[PDB]
Amino acid sequence: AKINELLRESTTTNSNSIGRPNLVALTRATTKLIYSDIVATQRTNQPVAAFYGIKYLNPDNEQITELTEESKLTLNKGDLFKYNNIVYKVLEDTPFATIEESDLELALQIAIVLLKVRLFSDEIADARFQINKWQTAVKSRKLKTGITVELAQDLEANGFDAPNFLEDLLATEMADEINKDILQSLITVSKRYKVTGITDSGFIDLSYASAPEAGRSLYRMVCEMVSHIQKESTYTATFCVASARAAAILAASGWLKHKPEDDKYLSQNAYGFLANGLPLYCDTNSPLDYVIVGVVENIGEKEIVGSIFYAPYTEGLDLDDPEHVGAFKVVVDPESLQPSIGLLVRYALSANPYTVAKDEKEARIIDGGDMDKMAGRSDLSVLLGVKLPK
Repeated sequence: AKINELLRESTTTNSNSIGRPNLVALTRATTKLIYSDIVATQRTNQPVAAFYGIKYLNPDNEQITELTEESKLTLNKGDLFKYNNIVYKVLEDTPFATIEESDLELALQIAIVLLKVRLFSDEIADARFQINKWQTAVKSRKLKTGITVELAQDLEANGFDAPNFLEDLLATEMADEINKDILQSLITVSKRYKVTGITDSGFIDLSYASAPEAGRSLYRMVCEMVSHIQKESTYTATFCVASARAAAILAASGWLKHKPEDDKYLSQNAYGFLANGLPLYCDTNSPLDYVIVGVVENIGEKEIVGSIFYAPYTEGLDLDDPEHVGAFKVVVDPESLQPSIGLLVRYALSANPYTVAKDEKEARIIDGGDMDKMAGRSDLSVLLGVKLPK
């Protein structure tokens, strides 16, 4: 029976000796429901997972002149200067003169067009990035289903109307647990928004002073966060996460559309595609009414750019059927007069230690899964708190 083959396949370690169809199937069932996309996944086959992530920061502090409002007035022909990490060269004496624009950046942008200044890259270069490698213990979550094997057995027989419901039920329970761990870690790890007084005297309120509109105010907020992202790290947000209220209807008024076009590329795990384009995942179960904007990017086949790293455990490719089986397993619950069902769920789930640990020697004192320490600084994700009506 399904339940049985699942127990006996789950008992064997190293999934390369014998094929395990029920488990592969159940793994495929589970992985379809996990919000992988919003985390930097790195499979692991060790009791301790090895993570790798890249990140940078504005250094330097010829001493290239940083551009300021009163700095631009002294620049002469041949002077070097930099703005937003990019260094320019002056082609004419005292530029920005004929430029009436009062906004610094804007002025500099039309300064580029008028050939007044020019970008500069004219011989060894510093590190523009920094690969970090750390380790966290892969956790072993044990979930009591309450389902006796007895039921799970007659459930097959008494289930002509819903063939592999057992599979769906389980896949659903493991996925939910991990999706919970993820959403939870992102809310705890992600940074806040710093717009004039911690988002103008408390993290933006859009209720009392707001009509039941199409929720434009919210969407605008999201765009600014996407900019603020590449503005502090050139990578380009890839995802969004919101509340069930803040998204299921609020932004769902012209700015969120459940699937733009028939299979136009979007995981059915994503609530809807945003007017902006980046996919949005609905939290539904978190008591916040908040929105988070992050990026999960990769170099090659490895996803090294993320707020949260996910390392499901693996016992190796089924080798009978190409599939990493190990992260999910079914066991028996020994705490019951009637044998129940237990789901073994193994995976690491860390943050980048180096989001706080300055030196490499400090990294072996603080842990990435130390959700207490990582709380606050991530940069690759930003959370916005929201207050809505009823």
